Amino acid sequence: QTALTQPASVSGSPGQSITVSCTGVSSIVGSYNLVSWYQQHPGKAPKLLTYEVNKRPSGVSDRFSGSKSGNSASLTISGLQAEDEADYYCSSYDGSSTSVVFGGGTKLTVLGQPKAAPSVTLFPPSSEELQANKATLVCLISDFYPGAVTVAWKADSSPVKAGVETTKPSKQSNNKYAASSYLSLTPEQWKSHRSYSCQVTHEGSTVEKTVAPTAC
Amino acid sequence: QTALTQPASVSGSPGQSITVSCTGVSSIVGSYNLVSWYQQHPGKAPKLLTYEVNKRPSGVSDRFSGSKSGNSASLTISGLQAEDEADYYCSSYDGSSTSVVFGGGTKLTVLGQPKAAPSVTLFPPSSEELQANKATLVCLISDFYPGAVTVAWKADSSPVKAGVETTKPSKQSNNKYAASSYLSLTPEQWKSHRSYSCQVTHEGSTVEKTVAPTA
Repeated sequence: QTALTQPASVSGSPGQSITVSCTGVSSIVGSYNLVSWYQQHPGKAPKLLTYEVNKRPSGVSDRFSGSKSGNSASLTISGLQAEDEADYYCSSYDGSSTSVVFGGGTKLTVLGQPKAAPSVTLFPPSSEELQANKATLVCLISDFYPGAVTVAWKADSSPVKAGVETTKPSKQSNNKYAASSYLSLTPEQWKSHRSYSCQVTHEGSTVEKTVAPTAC
Repeated sequence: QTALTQPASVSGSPGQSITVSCTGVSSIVGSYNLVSWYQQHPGKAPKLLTYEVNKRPSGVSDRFSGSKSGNSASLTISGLQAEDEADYYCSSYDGSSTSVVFGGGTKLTVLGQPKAAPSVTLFPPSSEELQANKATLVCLISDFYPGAVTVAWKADSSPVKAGVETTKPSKQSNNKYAASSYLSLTPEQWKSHRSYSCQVTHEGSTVEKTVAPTA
């Protein structure tokens, strides 16, 4: 399909500025100046950042500013924040003349954020779950960056080879990542060991938590 | 509140037809017939399916059809196939901003197995944690399909809205989804109430689990 031309990807560190270009904006018929920019976070609708080249909707940060020169338009994001990681699109044209044409999208990554080791919280099966003749351990992994981790489980000190499901890391509201790993056991297996452990490895460093059956 | 509104999620089986609707097209100034539908697969730009209500650009299969009736516009997909599983956004031209405005999007699942309500398991803060002056609650939500849920927490009888995080559902080894919602509180806060509750809504039906301090 036809699109306005953007770079495919851009990247910068917190506090920096990123300028995203968009070529092909000139309207054929007439001389329209109807260029807009949108921000799209994963799984959410695009949000309008600027319109009519350099107007901003209320609510939108003045960190976002639009410009145009001839057949090129530009979005400048100043004072970059981790939350700005998203895809950005330009658009141009009336609607009915040809229509509106969108850019191909630019993916923005914010590099140079600080290393954040994971917090690891380990939960044993509750007495309530054991009343249902089942047992689940949950290893909550939170506040880490970058967003990649590997999880291993042990029964006493031996590797667990079955019953483990680990979720794909998701970026949360503080721009750090979270994931959970859960291990489904029978109450026998649970009671048949002195302890179980969750080992989380992030950026070559391992964090480990252990938990054991209980009385009261 | 959002110029254009569509259902959060819908599902249909292979072969059948499904319609997704957006309301508010008539209230947008100068929208005329400039209503479009977009399909978006993860990691990809949105693909235009229909424009000028019912026109399809090249490449787009005639299984997709757009219509409009008053303040509502709809996308109908016939002979649903697997590849149609995606997010779908309606949009309209918006004379007030000389820009396009989008609906909130609809996650469409093409059912590849029967629906399955979530298993929900709720855990109280562990002893180790309290000792370290923290009190996280975790509401584990697993084996659900389609992969869409909504989570609300209750302190005692009062809904809660602070210290809550929920991960994006991820597909697990049995092709169903799992996510976890954790509520981060102080031991005091934990201590103060006789109950906390985790309420998961999936496919219009809400499931609840409750936990109470040890003892």
